[PDB]
Amino acid sequence: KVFERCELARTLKRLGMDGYRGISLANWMCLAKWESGYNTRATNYNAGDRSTDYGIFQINSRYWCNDGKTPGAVNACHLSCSALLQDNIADAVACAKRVVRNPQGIRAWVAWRNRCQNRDVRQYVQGCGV
Ligand code: NA
Repeated sequence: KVFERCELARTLKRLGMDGYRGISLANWMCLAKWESGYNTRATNYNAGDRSTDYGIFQINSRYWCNDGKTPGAVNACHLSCSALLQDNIADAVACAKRVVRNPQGIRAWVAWRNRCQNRDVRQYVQGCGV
C-alpha cells in the first residue's frame, strides 16, 4: 500500500508514534517519505552485505527481522520480515519503535540524517489534523 501523506500521519498518530522517545510525528513522516515514499511493499537488496531493507521504514534484515537469507543476521524485532511488507503498518511501527530504543534513536536511519535532521519537517504533517 502506498499511503497518502495525511492518511499516514493519522495512522502513525493512532499507533502512538507522535513524540515516541522524543521523536515528533513530522520526523517519522519525513523518515517514511525518504525511505519508501510511504510504500509498505518497498524493498531494497544490499548486494554488499546480503541484507534487505523492508517496508515503509526500510528496516534491515541484518538486525531487525528474519528473512532466513541474511548470513549471520539477528531478529531484534522478533518478526518475519514479511510482517514489514503488510498493508497494515502496526508491526512495522512496533519495530521502528524498537529501533529507536537503541543508542542513536532516530539517527539510526542514515536517510533521516541526510534529509530530515536540521531541516523543516513540519510540512509533512501540515493540514493532517494531527
Ligand atoms: Na535478520
